[PDB]
Amino acid sequence: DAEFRHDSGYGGVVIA
Amino acid sequence: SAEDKAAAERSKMIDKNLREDGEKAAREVKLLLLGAGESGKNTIVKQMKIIGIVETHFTFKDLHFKMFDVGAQRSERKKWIHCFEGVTAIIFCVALSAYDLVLAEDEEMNRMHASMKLFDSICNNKWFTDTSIILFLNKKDLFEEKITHSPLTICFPEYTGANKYDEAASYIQSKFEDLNKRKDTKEIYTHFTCSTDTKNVQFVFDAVTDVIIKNNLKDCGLF
Amino acid sequence: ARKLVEQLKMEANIDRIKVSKAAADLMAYCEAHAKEDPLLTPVPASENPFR
Amino acid sequence: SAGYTVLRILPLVVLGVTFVLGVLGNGLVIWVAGFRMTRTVTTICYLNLALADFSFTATLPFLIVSMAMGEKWPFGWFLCKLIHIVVDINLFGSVFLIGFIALDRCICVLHPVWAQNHRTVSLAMKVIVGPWILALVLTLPVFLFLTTVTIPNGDTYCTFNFASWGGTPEERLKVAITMLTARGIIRFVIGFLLPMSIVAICYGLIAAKIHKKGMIKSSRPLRVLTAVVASFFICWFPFQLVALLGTVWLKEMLFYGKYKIIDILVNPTSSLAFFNSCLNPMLYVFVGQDFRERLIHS
Amino acid sequence: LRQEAEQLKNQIRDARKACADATLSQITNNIDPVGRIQMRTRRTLRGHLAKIYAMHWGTDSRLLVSASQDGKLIIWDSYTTNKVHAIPLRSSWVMTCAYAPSGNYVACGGLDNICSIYNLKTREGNVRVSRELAGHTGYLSCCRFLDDNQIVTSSGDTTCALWDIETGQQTTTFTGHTGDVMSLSLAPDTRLFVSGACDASAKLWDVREGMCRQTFTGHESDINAICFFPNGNAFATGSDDATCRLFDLRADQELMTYSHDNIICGITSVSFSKSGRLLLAGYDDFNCNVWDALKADRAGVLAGHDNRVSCLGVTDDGMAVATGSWDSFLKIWN
Repeated sequence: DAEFRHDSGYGGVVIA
Repeated sequence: SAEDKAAAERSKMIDKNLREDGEKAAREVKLLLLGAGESGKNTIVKQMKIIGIVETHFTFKDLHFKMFDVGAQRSERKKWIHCFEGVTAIIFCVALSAYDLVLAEDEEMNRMHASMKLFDSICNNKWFTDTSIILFLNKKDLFEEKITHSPLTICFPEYTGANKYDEAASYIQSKFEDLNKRKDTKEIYTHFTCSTDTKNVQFVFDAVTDVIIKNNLKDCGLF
Repeated sequence: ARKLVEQLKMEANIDRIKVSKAAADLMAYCEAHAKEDPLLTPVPASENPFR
Repeated sequence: SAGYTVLRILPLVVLGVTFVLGVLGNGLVIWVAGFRMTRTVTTICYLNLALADFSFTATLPFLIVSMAMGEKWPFGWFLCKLIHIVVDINLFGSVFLIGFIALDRCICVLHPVWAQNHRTVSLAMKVIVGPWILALVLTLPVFLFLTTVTIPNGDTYCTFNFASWGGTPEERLKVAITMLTARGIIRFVIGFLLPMSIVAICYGLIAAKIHKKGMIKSSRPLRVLTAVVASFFICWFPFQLVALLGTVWLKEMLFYGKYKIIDILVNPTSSLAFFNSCLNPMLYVFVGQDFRERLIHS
Repeated sequence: LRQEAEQLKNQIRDARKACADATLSQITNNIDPVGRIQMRTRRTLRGHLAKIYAMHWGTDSRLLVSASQDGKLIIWDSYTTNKVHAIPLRSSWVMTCAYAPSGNYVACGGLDNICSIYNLKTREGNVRVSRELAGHTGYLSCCRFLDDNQIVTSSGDTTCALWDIETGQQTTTFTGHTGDVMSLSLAPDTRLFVSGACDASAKLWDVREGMCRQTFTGHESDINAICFFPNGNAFATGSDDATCRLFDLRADQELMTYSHDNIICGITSVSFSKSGRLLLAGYDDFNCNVWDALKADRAGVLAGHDNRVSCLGVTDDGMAVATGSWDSFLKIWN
């Protein structure tokens, strides 16, 4: 469906 | 060049009509009929006629059917039997009462034995490997009255006995499915012709519906 | 069988030439028209309408 | 630890074999169905699914080299944008084609008359353009919101950034929370709940009707159906569950990082989902006898 | 009576041995083999949705008509791969189709026992059937146009008939075949034609005289194809015994045979090139085998058909050969 991308506007924690 | 492009639109418009008419051809199922010698093939057509070879079109339960009769073709079957490839099913008509009869063309060859020989050819041929047969047994009412007067042992010497309507029909049937070598690939839908309307066409509709499911599963990949 | 025999008489009363003379005529036509056969010799692309 | 390093290397090799088998299988399926086969509704759906899988797999080595060194993107902003949009579009495309193939099979089995009368090539195109439109609608957040940012330490990661949209750090963080929650719930519902409910119901009714009508000559159809449903479940459900857990724990992860297991668990689940996208034509197209005959004839 | 007919047949067979001084292959060994020819599919005609049974090339070498089981008679512009006309048919079961030498008429027939002629030069702009030939009790296997007014049709009732377009019924009826007639071929002078039937025998007929001038018995299986030599002196017969036989009119004897051990499938269509040196014969191996007429050596292969090839035609000038198969595809080879 959608690749998991996690971040904020500027820190976030994600995994490609 | 205007001339080359002028005919380009003609081909595109013709292509649109070809696929639209081709979809209508695939919109309807095709059924082939075999058998002759007053086997009841003509009777099946009249009761299923809701609306050269005989071609008629009728619609039952929002399903469009095609009826083909090849009794007029007196030539060899194998020359034109490959033309009827892709038919949904084959409606084979067998006269139950024809067991105690003799063919006019040959006295040694039985009328019903020729039906099985004709039935065997349409199943063992390579052009109908996956085409199911909707076997139809006709004249069951006339067969019932004559089974008491005349026995089945004349047609089949290797008959156990008990010449009743129920036992003979099972033995008469069992010869036909055993004639089909490709049991797994194709299925024989056997029914007895009934005088009541909406009954015989229902069996054809039910058998065609089962074949359509089987054909769809084969294309999908389940089968 | 009257029709069968009458047709056979007409077929019998024909001139059948030797195979060697007949074979030479078939071979002569092939040689005389070999240059005019686009299938026997590769036709040039410019002359060929099919690209 | 030793297990953690293996748990990190495993997605790399899984994605490499996914790339290889996807390229080969999708290429063969496209070559046979698109050019060497007559157009058919089932053939059309298979071709669209294979095209989506191939387009996803073509850009998959970019994901491999990104996950090789921890989400870092050696390439530019536009190329990362294109790769991510392609991956997202093709993933929703594969999921929606799976769901629509299930729906089409259910329609053909339950209502053979309607399928014979109405399922045509033109109608197939008219109803197959829809899933792609839905994929674009669900991907448009990648179209606008996704950007590329560079960490001051030197590393660069192209992920979501809301400096321009928010305009202030507080508004940007609020917009991040809102959009991430919306995207997570949308993915879980439309991307997972909608097809899984469709796939289970469609294939459930097919098995129910086949068993009721006694068409089970061999265990092959039931085995194929069970394999399809089980593979789709055991592959997509882990990744979707991990994404949903990360979405519902959005504040905890962003502000305090209470749940760190999702951070190391997304990669194996993503690799499993991509392996499912790879294997979809293997049991959706190769199972057909006619396709095998055409392939061996080619 | 019966003994005389049997004795006459032996007398004809004895005359064959007298004329058989030397085979063609021994005589033609001196000429250089043509060799291997690389033929590619120049154009692919993809407009049919059912198997194709017959096709005919035009005199202008650009328009060809193809008959398929979908019920549509399509005239193809081979130069630009375009469809000039699409003709719906009353019966979708058609075995043969013909194209008039002038190009204004196209005829097809099949299991409907009716040979329908359609005019392509209608003033209104829509193609409609002009005449419907009725009187055949067997399936129409082959039909060829002698001219805009005379057409000969081969039927499945072991009988071949010559029809008149304006008159509406058969003018001359040709009888003598034991098996069902399957193929027809018209000589360039149009005066004579040959027919191949199911009795493993192909015989020559006269348009004017209306009886069998010569009968050839060299096949051992069902003959399905026939075609005259470009000069009209000889013709080739394709049967189901995987062999093609060349018969000479002026010799009344099988000149030579086209046989290969590897192929065991029958021939569905056959014709000749412009010079007649190159023989092209369809087969059931999903491909066309191209033979050398003189030496019976393979010169090329026209593989590329997903299904069995049933029709094959070489245009009058021999520019290209078109093969139609059961995969609803027509390939232009050159």
